[PDB]
Amino acid sequence: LPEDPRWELPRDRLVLGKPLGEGAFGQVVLAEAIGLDKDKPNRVTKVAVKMLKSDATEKDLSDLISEMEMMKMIGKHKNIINLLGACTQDGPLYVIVEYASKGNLREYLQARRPPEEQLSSKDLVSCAYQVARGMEYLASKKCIHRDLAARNVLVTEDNVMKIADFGLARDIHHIDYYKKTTNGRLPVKWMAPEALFDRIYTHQSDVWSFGVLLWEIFTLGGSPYPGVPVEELFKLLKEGHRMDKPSNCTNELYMMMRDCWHAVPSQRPTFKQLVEDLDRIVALTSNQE
Ligand SMILES: Cc1ccc2oc(-c3c4c(N)n[nH]c(=O)c4nn3-c3ccccc3)c(C)c2c1
Repeated sequence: LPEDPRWELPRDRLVLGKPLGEGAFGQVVLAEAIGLDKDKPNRVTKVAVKMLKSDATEKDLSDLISEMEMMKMIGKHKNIINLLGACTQDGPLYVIVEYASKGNLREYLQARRPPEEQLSSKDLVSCAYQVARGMEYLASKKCIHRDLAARNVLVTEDNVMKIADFGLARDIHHIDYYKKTTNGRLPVKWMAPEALFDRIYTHQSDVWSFGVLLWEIFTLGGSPYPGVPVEELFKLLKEGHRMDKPSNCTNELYMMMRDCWHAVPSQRPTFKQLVEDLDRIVALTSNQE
């Protein structure tokens, strides 16, 4: 691998810890990084580290590198999972990014359903706002996420939402429409029709996915189209079906979901617009229920 001193961390400054997840991407572990900031060389920072599995191919390496390189280019934002450093020399590739201690947004919402304190309506709108803000930043850097969903939003110790996995390499022509998430759900349920049917990914199709994520927020981690298999989903979308309004959701916020699901991509709102609308809605939202 080519040396890049902008990002290199000596690997004896990385104390590897417990796993966070394994799969086709390799494996991710929690870790402690000693002297990340050159200012404080005696401070440890909890971080997450991605590395390759043992039986990993030359393409597997190339995908991890392009993911690291994409993060380098995109730059930093409060509401995305930021690259912190890399271990690339004399050993296995380690890609180091911010650690979000409260896990993904789907799990976080589900743990706070009434029978870990319940979320106020302002907490929920503010969650949406922060995700929209991350996507606004990513879109401004010309980044199309392609798999925006609550499972790909991570929550920090301080309840900050961070978009994850915006830099993954995907061959969209090799998507397995039938492949489930570890949770048993079908990622096709977050795709715009023009991405699902025609493989056309845009900022406008990420806005479609954001609408689904909004629905996940206000159902507190609900599963979209529960029990609906791929073939029937295709039919629903061909017919123009749209998910029902969640209970505990204003008509204004449901109108936002429906606009994100506009049949015509050019007529959906932009993330810039959604940020402005959500900002207005946060201010007007009662944190008393
Ligand atoms: C390049 C890179 C390096 C380390 C990483 O670590 C995570 C991550 C988490 C994290 N950074 N904080 N908090 C978490 O809960 C968490 N889960 N995962 C994870 C791990 C595997 C699959 C899906 C989610 C990603 C997304 C990642 C990406």
